[PDB]
Amino acid sequence: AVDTAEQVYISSLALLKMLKHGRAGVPMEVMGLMLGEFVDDYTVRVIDVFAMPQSGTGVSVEAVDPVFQAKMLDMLKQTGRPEMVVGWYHSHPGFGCWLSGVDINTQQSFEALSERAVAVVVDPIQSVKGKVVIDAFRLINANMMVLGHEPRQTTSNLGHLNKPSIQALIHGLNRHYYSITINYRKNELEQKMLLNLHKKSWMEGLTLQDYSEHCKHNESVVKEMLELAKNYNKAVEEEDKMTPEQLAIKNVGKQDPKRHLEEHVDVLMTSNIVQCLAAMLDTVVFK
Amino acid sequence: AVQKVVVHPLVLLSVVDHFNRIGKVGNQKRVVGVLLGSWQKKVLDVSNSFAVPFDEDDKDDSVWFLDHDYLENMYGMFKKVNARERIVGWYHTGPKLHKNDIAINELMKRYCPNSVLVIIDVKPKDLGLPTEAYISVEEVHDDGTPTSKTFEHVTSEIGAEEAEEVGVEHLLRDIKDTTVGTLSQRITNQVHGLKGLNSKLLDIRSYLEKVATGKLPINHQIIYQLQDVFNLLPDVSLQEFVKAFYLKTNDQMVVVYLASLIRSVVALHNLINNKIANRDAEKKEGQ
Amino acid sequence: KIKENSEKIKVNKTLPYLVSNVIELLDVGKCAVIKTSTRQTYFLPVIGLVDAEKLKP
Amino acid sequence: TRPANHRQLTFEEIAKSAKITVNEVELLVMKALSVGLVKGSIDEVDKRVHMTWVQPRVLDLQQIKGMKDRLEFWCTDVKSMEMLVEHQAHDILT
Amino acid sequence: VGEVLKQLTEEKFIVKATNGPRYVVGCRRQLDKSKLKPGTRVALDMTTLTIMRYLPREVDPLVYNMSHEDPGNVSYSEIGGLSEQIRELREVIELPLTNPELFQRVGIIPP
Amino acid sequence: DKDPILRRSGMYTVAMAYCGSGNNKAIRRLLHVAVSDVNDDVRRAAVESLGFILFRTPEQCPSVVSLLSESYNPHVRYGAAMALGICCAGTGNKEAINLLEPMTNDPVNYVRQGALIASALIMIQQTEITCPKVNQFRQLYSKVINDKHDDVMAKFGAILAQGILDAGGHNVTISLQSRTGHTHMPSVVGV
Amino acid sequence: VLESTMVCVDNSEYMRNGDFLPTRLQAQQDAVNIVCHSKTRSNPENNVGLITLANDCEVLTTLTPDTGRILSKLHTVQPKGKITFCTGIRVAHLALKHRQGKNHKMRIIAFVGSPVEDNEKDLVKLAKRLKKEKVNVDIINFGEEEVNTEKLTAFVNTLNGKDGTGSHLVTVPPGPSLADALISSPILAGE
Amino acid sequence: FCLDIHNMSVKAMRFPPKSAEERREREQQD
Amino acid sequence: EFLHAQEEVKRIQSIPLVIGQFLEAVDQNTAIVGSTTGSNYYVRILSTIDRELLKPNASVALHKHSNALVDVLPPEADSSIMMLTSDQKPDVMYADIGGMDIQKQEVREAVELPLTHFELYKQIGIDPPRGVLMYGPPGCGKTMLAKAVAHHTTAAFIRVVGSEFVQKYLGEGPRMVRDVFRLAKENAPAIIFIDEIDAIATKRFDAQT
Amino acid sequence: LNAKVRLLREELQLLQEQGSYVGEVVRAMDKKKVLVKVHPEGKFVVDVDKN
Amino acid sequence: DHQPCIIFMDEIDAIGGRRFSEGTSADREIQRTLMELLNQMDGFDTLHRVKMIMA
Ligand SMILES: Nc1ncnc2c1ncn2[C@@H]1O[C@H](COP(=O)(O)OP(=O)(O)OP(=O)(O)O)[C@@H](O)[C@H]1O
Ligand SMILES: [Mg+2]
Repeated sequence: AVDTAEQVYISSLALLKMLKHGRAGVPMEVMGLMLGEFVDDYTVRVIDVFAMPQSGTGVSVEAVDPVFQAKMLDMLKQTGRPEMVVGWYHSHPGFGCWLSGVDINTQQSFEALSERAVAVVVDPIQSVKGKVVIDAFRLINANMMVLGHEPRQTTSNLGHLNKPSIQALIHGLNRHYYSITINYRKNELEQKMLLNLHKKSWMEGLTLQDYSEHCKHNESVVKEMLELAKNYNKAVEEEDKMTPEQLAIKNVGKQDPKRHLEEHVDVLMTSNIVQCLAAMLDTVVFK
Repeated sequence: AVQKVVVHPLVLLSVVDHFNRIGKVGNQKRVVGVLLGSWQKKVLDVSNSFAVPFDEDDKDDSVWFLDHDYLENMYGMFKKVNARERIVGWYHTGPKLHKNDIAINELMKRYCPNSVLVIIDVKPKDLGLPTEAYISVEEVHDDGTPTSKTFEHVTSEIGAEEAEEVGVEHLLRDIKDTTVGTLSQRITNQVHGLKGLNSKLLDIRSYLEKVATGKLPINHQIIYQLQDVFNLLPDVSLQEFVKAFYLKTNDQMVVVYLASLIRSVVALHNLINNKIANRDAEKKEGQ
Repeated sequence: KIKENSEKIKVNKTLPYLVSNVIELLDVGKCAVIKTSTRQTYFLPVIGLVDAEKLKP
Repeated sequence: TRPANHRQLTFEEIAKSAKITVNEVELLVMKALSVGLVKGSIDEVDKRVHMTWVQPRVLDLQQIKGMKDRLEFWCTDVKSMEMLVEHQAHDILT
Repeated sequence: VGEVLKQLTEEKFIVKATNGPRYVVGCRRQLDKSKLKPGTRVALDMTTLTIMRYLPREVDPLVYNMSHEDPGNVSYSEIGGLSEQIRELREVIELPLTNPELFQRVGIIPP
Repeated sequence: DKDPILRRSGMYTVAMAYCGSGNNKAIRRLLHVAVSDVNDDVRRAAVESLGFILFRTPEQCPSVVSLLSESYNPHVRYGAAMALGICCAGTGNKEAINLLEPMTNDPVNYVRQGALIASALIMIQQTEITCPKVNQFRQLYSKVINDKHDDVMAKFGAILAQGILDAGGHNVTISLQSRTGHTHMPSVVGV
Repeated sequence: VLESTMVCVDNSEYMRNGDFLPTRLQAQQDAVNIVCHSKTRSNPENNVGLITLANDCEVLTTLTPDTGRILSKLHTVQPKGKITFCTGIRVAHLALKHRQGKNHKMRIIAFVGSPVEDNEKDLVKLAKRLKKEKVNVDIINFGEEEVNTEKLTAFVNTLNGKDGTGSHLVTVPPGPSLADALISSPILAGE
Repeated sequence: FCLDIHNMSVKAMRFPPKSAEERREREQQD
Repeated sequence: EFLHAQEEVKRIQSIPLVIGQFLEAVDQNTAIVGSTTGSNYYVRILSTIDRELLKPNASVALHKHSNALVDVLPPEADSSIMMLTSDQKPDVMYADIGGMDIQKQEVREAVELPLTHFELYKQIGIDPPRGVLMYGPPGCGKTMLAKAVAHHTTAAFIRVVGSEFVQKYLGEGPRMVRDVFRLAKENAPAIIFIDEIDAIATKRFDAQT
Repeated sequence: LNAKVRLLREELQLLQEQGSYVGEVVRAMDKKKVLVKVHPEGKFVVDVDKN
Repeated sequence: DHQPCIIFMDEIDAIGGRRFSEGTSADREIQRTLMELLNQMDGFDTLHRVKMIMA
């Protein structure tokens, strides 16, 4: 029987492709095929993925196009990947990470051809920079769940994924389908380019800010600092005077002179120190 | 012409992935693929790419096979998937340009009237971006030599969609350091800029060594550019630039001093509040 | 597959219906702007199982 | 030929060089600026032609070598301040 | 179906459903954000409430039938003593909408 | 090494090599890995390795394990619980028991499992008078077992905890070092 | 038999010659028509591509089972420049290597009726490379029955070695359209 | 001197030393 | 990990969420918010929210499902939009009006002068009024003077009809009044103009209808 | 610092809880029940919490 | 929207009746309707190429 230790290893390219398809087709439950290989009985690499046409309305899965799938597979084999289809992925823009009736039917269709086929659900809307909402699934058998069986084998203690969400539990988790743990492959080579993202050229590194604009910015910021200094004097005065509401209900809806003054000093000091250092380094290097 | 080009993490990952695919399949030392993107105003955003079967020799500099039939099949299919991603150019994972690049650019131009090549050096680098963008342009030489097609550089940088940024941030969740501070990050940018300037100067110095010794013929355009740069180098001991530099340095140090004083007063206020809370808690415990 | 198409259509068309109106009939291919007795206005990209040219506002 | 620092030309020097008179060197310099071969300004009170740029000129092998030495000096300065900044900010520097 | 109220961040729109609630919703890509300005009818998705398409201004079924009622085929020959009244009504209705520059020349805005 | 499993192997190798020695270099390495390394499994393995290294001086472990238990990572908390259990196995350490008592009823199934198992390992072959928490933990185990609120892994922890408490007909104790002071390699391997 | 073949067609300035009715261009079009029809009538999984040998040494249509595309592309051809044929064969071999069907037997058929000004040493070197990489070639020559026929025979023999029968040559003197000879040639006879 | 004052104040700030029923209630209500 | 946790808790600000109004604050981390659905709830508020933006009646973003205060929106959410002075501005003028100089001067001193001379008002001791009511028989120039003021004024202008505040959806109309006044406050200097105020300002009210 | 971070991570979890209605008490019953008018429609009798 | 237009209201006194200073809630609602109508005809926004007939 299947084990409660199966792990779907989604590659960086696969994850990026699912997220791009997600925040390209919204709210349509856009869909694609996950290409990889069942290396063993407990692991499923998903090396790549590729989208499907998404013809017309796509609020529901669209009965994977066999001709498009075949031509994708043949050309990928021609230009690289000789890998079979290990599953299908689709998007749930803000719903969560559950499966609908159509999703369950499509995953039955996938299992019929390959018993190990996985169903990945991404949530491009709920994903944030550092945690991508995504979940792998396979369906529980009505036959076994009526004939008193757990359709997962608990050899390991790897069934602590996230205390599955109430959304999934009410949408049919642990009854008609189960969640498969997901990990990722780190190569330290793609990560170099992902780090090269946000990188600035040495032009920007050494450029000096327009001096007139810098002076105007300093003048303005010091003006707001002056006003916030007046307000800070006012606030510190009537702060110890009374603290029944000072704890939480004396700053809501009203400006905080101390906080804004801290922000202004931080920003202006950063700007001035950076520009001074840039000017000095420039005066020497470009001599 | 395209002055600015923005490559995406998906494109970089797919290029690395295609290079790995070809390396596993055989041994070519270079891989070429097609590059799809948009045409934001005078800015080429290359959003996706797909590998095409490309091969070449190492001696003739003219024996190379590129499958434009496969190219157009895959492009039409990616158009069916997503429509806005049109052919915008091609990429080849060479450490440096090649002789064939002009001919391959013509082959691409048969598809995209304004094709931009992007050399995506899969080999990790340290002091520069991984993408070098070029655009073919006729060079009308002033010395009467026949006009020939040549590659012209266009400013290339890495940018991400919202979902691409989310995915790459998730991938780099544990590598990228975010608890650095704006000032520390800007100082790091300054030192990186100095390193990049040193690298460019070293490249120019090596070229001058080669030319002086005799390996390279005199390139009059390059010499014109070099002497223009050396003449553009400023003088920082004019007794007027020095006065201006001191005046602006003091005009910035006054603001830095004001901000430091404000920060000191705020810190003293925080210390007073902390000690007041400490005494209150201790007295209440003693009560 | 007339039999199975009609089977699926009947499964979707099983009672009870919600009675609404056809307040507007737009052209985009014809679409509806129905308003339903729950006091809810829904735009239908596809009118449905009734002929488009038989519905009036 | 004059360096990048003492590139101030006097009317007498230009007149001697070009076999013209100080009353025509002024028009000659304005003509040069107009045609765009040089960039700069003229101070006729002191009769000095301040210059800041000349049309790029072909260079010989010795001139290329001298430019290479200047580039080496520039590179050494750049490396020196790279090292200085890195060492001084090593703690904060990421 | 709702109406857009304002655009926030190129992907957030404050839209109020005709039923009355107000939300901030997304927008599917090929909508030409310039086409949907404050006050335009839109079709939000029934689940994610994200905008799907901008729609023309609604015409109530009442106003539609109001416009489309058949006034028989009554002719002016079927009205008797009303001749002065007929020409005053026509003065107000027809002529200003067919030759609107005579009244401009005389310097009035027709009744 | 790249592989997180290889890094966990390094942690366990440090544990085995320096078991009982209390070598400050090994403690530094293990604790730094438990803090700063990017994989939760290896963080937990590092904390357990520290527990292995500190059993000759069971009075020292409570401090570090407390700092790591009233803590951030669920895996770090669990590793601290197992470190306490391994360290104090057969000692009935009151401080370790007090540290583990809050850990029980933690918002994590495996954290509760580990806390219960470590608690039973510590009270192995113990009685009320020696440590006045055995009855509390026994009734806790019984309630967890005959409850439906608790997660399946918490139930597993409770069953294992009862088994440990009454291990060997309640006529056996778990000591990593023999009664003569020699590290008991079978016991180290078993744990 | 699974066959992946490409037809290299020389389209030099000489292919406005009228020794074959009506002109060598139309004769070549008929020849490619009949050879591609034979390829189609063979195992349909067989696929055919087109290369043009000129100053550009270009590839018109890559491997494709369909034939109308190849016919239209070859119709949209004019004679210009000289032939290289060394590039030609090398690019053809690269196309062979980069074919979707690896099981397909590699095949190049070259209509090269023209003066081949390539040194016999490099001819034989390329022949040896092709044979050792297991690609058979069936060269077709017409027009110059003396200038290059010796070189082509030597090239085919060098490919042959001792038993490499896959390499073949067929030289046809001027006459009617280049149809009867190609039909009654050993190449299509063995199909 | 001002930066020194800020650092000294921040260093000087003394921090004095410092539910499951809700956990169960949440799990049951869900 | 603190930075990572902040970025993670950003997850609750997902796009499909319902708008509401922040009525009152109970604790530092809880507040009462009236959801636009009609009801109001006492719910927790996201920690990473600037409490300075939680002004009274401020529009906020409530989680679609949990209905917690997830974000605070710019004070420009409103159903009654300003006039696009480019085209919606009327073509009437004080020259086109003629006569009624007393009414023109009164409306000036009430609405126009204090919008550019409030400093002078405060310095001489007057308290500027808000509301002028322009009452009088029908056809005497109330709406025409309003149009002229809109045309000439260099301040924001929000026109509305008292009959437009009555909506089927209960709570809409008080929401609309709040929206118009918030828009005027954030576009100050502004002039609000309610035509036919007696459509909502009637004195006889029959609760139970 | 650890308490702060843990507070944030549990905040993300406990902000998905249903928001609580607000109702005005009109009359207090016996046996720990209170008649409350819940805004804007509905008049219930609710058991008081044991706090 | 359909700029050259006429609006015929038959028996206008159904809506355009005098406004009561002591009317019922129904009367006040109908008066709100009347005042909306008055503003639409000759309110702030001018009417162009739209004519009214009332019988
Ligand atoms: N003082 C005036 N000078 C010139 N035209 C005027 C004057 N007063 C009214 N009018 C004309 O009357 C019409 C303007 O009426 P307006 O809408 O201002 O009336 P009102 O006093 O607000 O009354 P009501 O509320 O009954 O509509 C226009 O035709 C305008 O030309
Ligand atoms: Mg009026």
